[PDB]
Amino acid sequence: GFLGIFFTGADKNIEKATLYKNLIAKYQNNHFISLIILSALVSDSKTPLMTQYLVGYLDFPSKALLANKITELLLKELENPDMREILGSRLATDVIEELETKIIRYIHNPAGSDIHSTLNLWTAD
Amino acid sequence: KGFLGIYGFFTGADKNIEKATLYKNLIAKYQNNHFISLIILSALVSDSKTPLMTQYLVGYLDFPSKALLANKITELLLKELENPDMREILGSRLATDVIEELETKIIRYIHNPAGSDIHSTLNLWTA
Amino acid sequence: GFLGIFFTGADKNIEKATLYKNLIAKYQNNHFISLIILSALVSDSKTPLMTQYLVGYLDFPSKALLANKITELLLKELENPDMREILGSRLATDVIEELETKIIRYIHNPAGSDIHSTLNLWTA
Amino acid sequence: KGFLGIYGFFTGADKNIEKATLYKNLIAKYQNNHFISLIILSALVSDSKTPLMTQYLVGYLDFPSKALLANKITELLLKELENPDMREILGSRLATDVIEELETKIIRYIHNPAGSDIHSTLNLWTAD
Ligand SMILES: [Mg+2]
Ligand SMILES: [Mg+2]
Ligand SMILES: [Mg+2]
Ligand SMILES: [Mg+2]
Ligand code: NA
Ligand code: NA
Ligand code: NA
Ligand SMILES: [Zn+2]
Ligand SMILES: [Zn+2]
Ligand SMILES: [Zn+2]
Ligand SMILES: [Zn+2]
Repeated sequence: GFLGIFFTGADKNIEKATLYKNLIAKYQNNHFISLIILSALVSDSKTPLMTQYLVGYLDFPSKALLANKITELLLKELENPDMREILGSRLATDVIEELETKIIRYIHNPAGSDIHSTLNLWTAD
Repeated sequence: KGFLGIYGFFTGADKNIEKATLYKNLIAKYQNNHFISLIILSALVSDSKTPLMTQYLVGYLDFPSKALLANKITELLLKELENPDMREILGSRLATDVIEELETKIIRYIHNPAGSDIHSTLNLWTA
Repeated sequence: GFLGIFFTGADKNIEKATLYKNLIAKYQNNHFISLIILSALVSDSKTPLMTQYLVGYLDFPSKALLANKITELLLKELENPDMREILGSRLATDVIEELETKIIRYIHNPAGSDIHSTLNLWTA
Repeated sequence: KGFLGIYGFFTGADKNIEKATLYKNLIAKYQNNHFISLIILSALVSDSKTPLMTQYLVGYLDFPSKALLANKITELLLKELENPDMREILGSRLATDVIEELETKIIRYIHNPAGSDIHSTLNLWTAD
């Protein structure tokens, strides 16, 4: 299991590493939001060393193969255990890309987004 | 429970046959190559002009949705591309951009086959 | 007449004209990124009215001749010292065709398809 | 440092001798028609199987790259085709699709000369 699910604290970068770490901590027990945050981190162009660490740590040959597996888990999360109720009219591809983009824009511009109001919409408890 | 078979039979039905013709002719043309044939499938799925053919493939390949199917094809493409088989042909570029370029070049070819010669582009990948 | 660097939106109701305009205003400092947005706008088929206005406004006999000039300026901009430093052996024809495709993703679906972080890579 | 002043003296760089022979025979026949001369030059440059002859042409014509050479040929192609003296033979078709089909018809002939009569295709642009 190349994913098999954490904490890096490894030569990390500026504010952005702290903002990501705090987001991961609050939604650590949420598995859909965790992958969404990870996917935004991997897609984040301003986290190259953290991404390369995760690609190596998870035994993946490259970033694109890691990003592909995360998107895959994301779609299988949205395959109606619960959030088909929350999916509704929207397709899973735009919702994923909507959530990831909102996180990256929050990491880049934290003063401009209430990412908690966006993320806890997908909390089941 | 094999989701991706390499030998199979594509549907024969009402698929807006003019563009369905272009796809089937290129798949048959490059059925020799494993990577190139995989690229043609990707362009077909991403193409919004073929909602009948993909939904058949989505159902035929036991995938719950079109997204989960294109994700598997993209995964297989990166494996043959990023992991070295055609990596000697892959140069300074990233395996993502070359696929999204071949996918785009095919879709634009299917949409206007007289404005783009797709054959010589796909011939660039030997074997 | 020939191209050189007055364009205020369009006549009809399309909101995608607004997305193009704000990307243009933000990246006005960079010469290369503006042409990329222009070539992508012209290549965009959801913007036929704005494109036809630019064809006549820049006095070009056709759309193909207009897109041909922008591609020419793009390839030469990538030949300039600073941009050719960002080059890094990547093929000019493809990086332009990729950048074109990727902003049209943000044009059709701005809710996703992170765009600023993408072309912030081409800043300095 | 001029750009695309038509003139002969082309080298036919090195290997791919048969394809170079097919290209020269076409270039030699239609050398008095400017439009077809650039259509053949377009297909030659675009041809993935003439990399040595193209790189010479790029360097010889003092162009920074192959893509910048192909762009200049396309410009003169559309310039000559649409406006001055080919709107007549062009008629109602679109110039871009006409260039690429002629481009593709030449390349398809060069790769397999037995399956195409490129003379009949290219002769529709003589006798203005
Ligand atoms: Mg990243
Ligand atoms: Mg489709
Ligand atoms: Mg347009
Ligand atoms: Mg060539
Ligand atoms: Na924080
Ligand atoms: Na937080
Ligand atoms: Na601030
Ligand atoms: Zn980092
Ligand atoms: Zn269909
Ligand atoms: Zn418009
Ligand atoms: Zn050669």
